[PDB]
Amino acid sequence: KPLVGTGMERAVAVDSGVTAVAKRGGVVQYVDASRIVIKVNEDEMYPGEAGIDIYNLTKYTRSNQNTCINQMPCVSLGEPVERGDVLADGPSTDLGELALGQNMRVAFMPWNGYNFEDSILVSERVVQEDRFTTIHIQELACVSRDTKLGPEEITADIPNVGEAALSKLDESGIVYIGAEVTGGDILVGKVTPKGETQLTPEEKLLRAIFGEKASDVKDSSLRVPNGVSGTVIDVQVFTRDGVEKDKRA
Amino acid sequence: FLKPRLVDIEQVSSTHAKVTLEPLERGFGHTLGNALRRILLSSMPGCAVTEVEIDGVLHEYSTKEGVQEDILEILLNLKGLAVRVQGKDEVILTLNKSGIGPVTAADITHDGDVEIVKPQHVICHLTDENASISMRIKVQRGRGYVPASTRIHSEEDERPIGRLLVDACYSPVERIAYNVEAARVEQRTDLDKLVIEMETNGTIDPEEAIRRAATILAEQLEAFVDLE
Amino acid sequence: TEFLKPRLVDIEQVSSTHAKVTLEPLERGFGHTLGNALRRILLSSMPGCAVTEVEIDGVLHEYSTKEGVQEDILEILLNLKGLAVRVQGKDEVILTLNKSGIGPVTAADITHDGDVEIVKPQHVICHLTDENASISMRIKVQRGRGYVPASTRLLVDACYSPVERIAYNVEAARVEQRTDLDKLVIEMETNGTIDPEEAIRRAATILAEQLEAFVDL
Amino acid sequence: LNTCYRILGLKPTVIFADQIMYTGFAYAARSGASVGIDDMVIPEKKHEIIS
Amino acid sequence: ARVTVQDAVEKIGNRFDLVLVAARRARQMQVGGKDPLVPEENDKTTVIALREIEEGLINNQILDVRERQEQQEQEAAEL
Amino acid sequence: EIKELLKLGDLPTSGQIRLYDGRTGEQFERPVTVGYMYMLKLNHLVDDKM
Amino acid sequence: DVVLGLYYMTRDCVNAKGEGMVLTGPKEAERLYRSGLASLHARVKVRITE
Amino acid sequence: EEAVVWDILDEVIREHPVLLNRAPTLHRLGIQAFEPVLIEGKAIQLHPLV
Repeated sequence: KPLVGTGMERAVAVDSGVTAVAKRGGVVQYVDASRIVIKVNEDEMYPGEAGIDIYNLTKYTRSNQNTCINQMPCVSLGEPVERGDVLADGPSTDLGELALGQNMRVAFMPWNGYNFEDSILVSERVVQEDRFTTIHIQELACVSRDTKLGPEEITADIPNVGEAALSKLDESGIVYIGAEVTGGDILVGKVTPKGETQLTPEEKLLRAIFGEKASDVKDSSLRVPNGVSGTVIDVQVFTRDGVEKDKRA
Repeated sequence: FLKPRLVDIEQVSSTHAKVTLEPLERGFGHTLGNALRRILLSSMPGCAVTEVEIDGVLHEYSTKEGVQEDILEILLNLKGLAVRVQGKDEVILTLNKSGIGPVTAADITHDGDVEIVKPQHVICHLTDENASISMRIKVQRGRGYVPASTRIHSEEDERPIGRLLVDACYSPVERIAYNVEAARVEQRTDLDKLVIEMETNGTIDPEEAIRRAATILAEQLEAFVDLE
Repeated sequence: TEFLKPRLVDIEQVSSTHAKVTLEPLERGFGHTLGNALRRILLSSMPGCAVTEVEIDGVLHEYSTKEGVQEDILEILLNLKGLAVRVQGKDEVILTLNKSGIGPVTAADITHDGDVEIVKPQHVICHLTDENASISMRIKVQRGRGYVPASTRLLVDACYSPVERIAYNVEAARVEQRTDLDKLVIEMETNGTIDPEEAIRRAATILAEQLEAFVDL
Repeated sequence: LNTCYRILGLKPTVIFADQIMYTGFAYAARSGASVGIDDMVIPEKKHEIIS
Repeated sequence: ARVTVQDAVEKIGNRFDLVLVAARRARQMQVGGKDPLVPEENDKTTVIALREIEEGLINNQILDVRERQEQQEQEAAEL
Repeated sequence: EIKELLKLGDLPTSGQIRLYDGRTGEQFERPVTVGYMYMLKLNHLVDDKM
Repeated sequence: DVVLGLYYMTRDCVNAKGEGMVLTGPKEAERLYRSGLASLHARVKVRITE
Repeated sequence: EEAVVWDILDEVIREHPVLLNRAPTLHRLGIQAFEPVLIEGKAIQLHPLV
């Protein structure tokens, strides 16, 4: 929360759908990091079927800016809750207030020109407590599409690869959920057909010496962008109508 | 050429403590207290969590049916779990606890070589009638700050994908300050006494702190020493 | 747990009254630990020995005049502070000056006592003009551990500190894969009572004789 | 620095500038050299001078 | 870590002919055709050339003499 | 109002204190304005710019 | 920052701790400053080889 | 990223100047050559005097 605000935070944390307000008043029937069942009050319910307010929070969705949006509860089991009270907090929301940044203990003083022009000098304690460790969610998908030499294949049988890489794929060459990877690793093993190569004679001599035949297929292989390393949290598969699904599908 | 020794050792709170040394020459206080507080706030034995695994939790970005806390928020508190191991080096604990009610930090099985310093700490709030968890904490000793981002290079091949890593922080010390005053003594006109007010975490006792600190300090003089 | 121990990576000295030493590798912060500690030691607590109090026989005033000396009183007074005295095994030796010759007065026109060594013989304490200028003052020297001004003590500022200037700088340290380590670099000048090398060793020894009440192994 | 350049040459002026920078930053840091609300001195004559 | 070439320019002060000559010499030492004339204190050919310029033992004229010698050297191996 | 909020919180009136250097140990002369502030981590991470 | 540090050093007030005295030169003046016995803005007159 | 290649890179950088440019290039000084200094992280260090 902002240690020094203007009160106008609630006016923006409740307006943005990032929050989750309570419609009907009651007492919390069940809290969880997935759903929140609110037992509506007898004096504040419809005279038929009586319902309840069963809320469903969002969990770790990729924002338009590749950042992370997620809602977390703020009330424990069995607690009185009126209407207009934040049943759960989302990204940059602290119990109803707009949590834009963080509270940093600043001290105006030069320090060996380490700040010289406008540069900022931060303590090691800050980067230790993970108070600025913002989470991001990239969305990189593979597309097996028909080509001039036949349709591509999403098989884990990739040529010119190692056994240490294909160890993080399934029987269909699709990265295991949760398995942490880094840039250069394979997430979707795909190969595109490519015939009529006609290598140079010097290579043909190699193919005759060590008996290393050349595959008629190229490599597609949706691989993690170099520079960023993360964890797989969702894997979706959309197969065209007609074409029978694979195992992972 | 007076040689100081500890005189006052009173630890007011479990974490907050104080120590003191009188026998100092002209302004030797500053020179000692600053160069000592540095070695304290940087290098200290400590122990902390490094490896954590839960029943079917594959990644920190997930939710378990029954826990009102998020897995990320669980490890976020696991970093605040103070412990102390002596005999072994790396120890695998075992935490099993079910039923509604906040999970105390002592809900873990007691091993032969372990001792908690604050079981009142919170790990995760259970809210379901039949919510049960099974985890095995992996605690070990170290020094300084070690984040999990650079931890995965020594390679060790963690085969179970269900193994999650937590940011390590081996830091017995929390905060330290020093002060100097003019205190009369037996055979001297005017000198200075040095008081060191520190903030531990409950893991390391305040004695070994200054002891091993001065030890490591002296070790850096090996460039010009043999045996005094 | 173990640690990282330094080893003198290089050493250099332009002269005997000045030298530079470099100790690497180091540990984060430690480059300032040792630097600050040894620096304070070789500034405000170090034995040496030197001039403390002086009086003239011609006139008794730090602002008066003299008949025969083209110099000013406080001038010779300061030159006294700039005198490298090394007493062997005695505490305080009050020596006297006795010179009346036509020309400058070096540090060899004094009364050599039992054990009083001057490492700056050609040192100029005064300039003497013509005819005679019979001048014979009585200088007093003392021991001490550090620097003590003349006002908080003719009055003279006693400079017992065997060093004239200390300095240290921390920089990067390339250790095979270690990201950011320290490399201590000391640049120290003396006055003559002792050479740099041994004096650095002496201050660093005072440190160990201070912390000797704690060690395991 | 300009007189240094056209007195001693290029080679000296360079090292002079580098040294000036290092020393500056160090001293400007340890001098405190900050700013607070009380630093701004509102002239107590303001009220009158305004009206 | 050659920082300033002031003295290196002083020998040929043109600021460009310096680069041309030093490049010819740096080639001689890099694209194997010759050996260094100064103790190679791990210095790259780029810097060693400038150092040879500084000492005054290498320039356009001297290299033009050496190459002219090797011109007849290459013709004294064909009977 | 702030001056009084400070006196209530066992804090100075000028909002300035003394600061001690971690390395050297001596205090920076000439008081130093310290305290808290709200810092914003703009979406300009170098890990995406470089 | 650079000009500020230099200007701060090259200042003088009138009553700095130990002003008006004399010293051999820069070595001793720094021995006075760092020790904490003398100030930095004293009007002290000393000897210097130019 | 084998360990030996870091020392190899330090051997190739040694006296191998590089060029730094600021986005609007008004005068010729907008592009200046510096001597590489290998550093950790992702930020480019620049000399304040320039």
